[PDB]
Amino acid sequence: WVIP
Amino acid sequence: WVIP
Amino acid sequence: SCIQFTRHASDVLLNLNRLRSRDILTDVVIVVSREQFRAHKTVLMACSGLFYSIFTDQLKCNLSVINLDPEINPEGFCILLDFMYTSRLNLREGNIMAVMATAMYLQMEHVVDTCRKFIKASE
Amino acid sequence: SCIQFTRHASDVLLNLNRLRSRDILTDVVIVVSREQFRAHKTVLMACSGLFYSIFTDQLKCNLSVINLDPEINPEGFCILLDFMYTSRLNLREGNIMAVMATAMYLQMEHVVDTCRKFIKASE
Ligand SMILES: CSc1ncc(Cl)c(Nc2ccc3c(c2)CC(=O)N3)n1
Ligand SMILES: CSc1ncc(Cl)c(Nc2ccc3c(c2)CC(=O)N3)n1
Ligand SMILES: [Cl-]
Ligand SMILES: [Cl-]
Ligand SMILES: [Cl-]
Ligand SMILES: [Cl-]
Repeated sequence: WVIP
Repeated sequence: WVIP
Repeated sequence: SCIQFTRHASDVLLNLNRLRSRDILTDVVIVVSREQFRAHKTVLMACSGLFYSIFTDQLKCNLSVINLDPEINPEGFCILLDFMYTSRLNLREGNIMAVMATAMYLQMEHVVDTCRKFIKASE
Repeated sequence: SCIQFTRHASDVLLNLNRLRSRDILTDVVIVVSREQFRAHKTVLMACSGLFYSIFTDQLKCNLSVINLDPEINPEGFCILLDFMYTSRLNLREGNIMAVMATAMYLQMEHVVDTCRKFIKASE
């Protein structure tokens, strides 16, 4: 999971 | 396009 | 000896979401506490262990309407349906418990994992 | 304020290809010089400008069989159908002309671009  |  | 186009999977999903937003070739209604959500059976199966089991069943594969368990929160379902079509999860303090419970019911293992991690950080 | 799961689009496409390989929920047959290819209308539309135009047409959207132009090579189509479901293109010296012509007909702009570039390098 990432900060888009 | 890339070499997978 | 194949070549691979990096953005192809993302571009496919973006187009599938455009079809969903215009209600093109949607073949099922998911009913959650009277709220209705139109979707593509194939996308639902590709994202969820529960929908995969439902639509591979010889009788259920032909149903145009699927009613979820009454304990399922419509907002939790809506957030997860958006994630299925975009890879983006709108996880907030006020919805994390409903999102985790819906993801456990839908069998969306990666969503369950991130919810567990975010809850553990707050304790 | 969303979070994003990097591998989600790729995982969705992988599952859509697993459904194709088991012939689950395929809703159309594409006929190419008597050869037949089963697929999902939504995936075809998501990858191809030609299929997008066909299945948004009020009459054609309901067809279970689509016959392509007789000039279309079945091997070129098969390579492109594999690309649609995997992001991998099996481009070879012996098939590049048939793959480019089929991609131009199917309106798959990124495939047309890589074929043009590979052909230009060989001259
Ligand atoms: C297992 S083979 C397979 N073949 C095709 C499909 Cl459409 C599919 N979907 C599916 C099954 C289980 C799970 C998911 C999707 C997401 C998750 O967390 N668990 N699985
Ligand atoms: C343009 S809006 C839109 N909405 C939904 C879909 Cl399913 C779609 N597909 C599509 C259209 C044109 C092209 C492709 C896909 C690949 C390509 O090279 N050209 N387009
Ligand atoms: Cl029904
Ligand atoms: Cl998931
Ligand atoms: Cl027909
Ligand atoms: Cl393309």
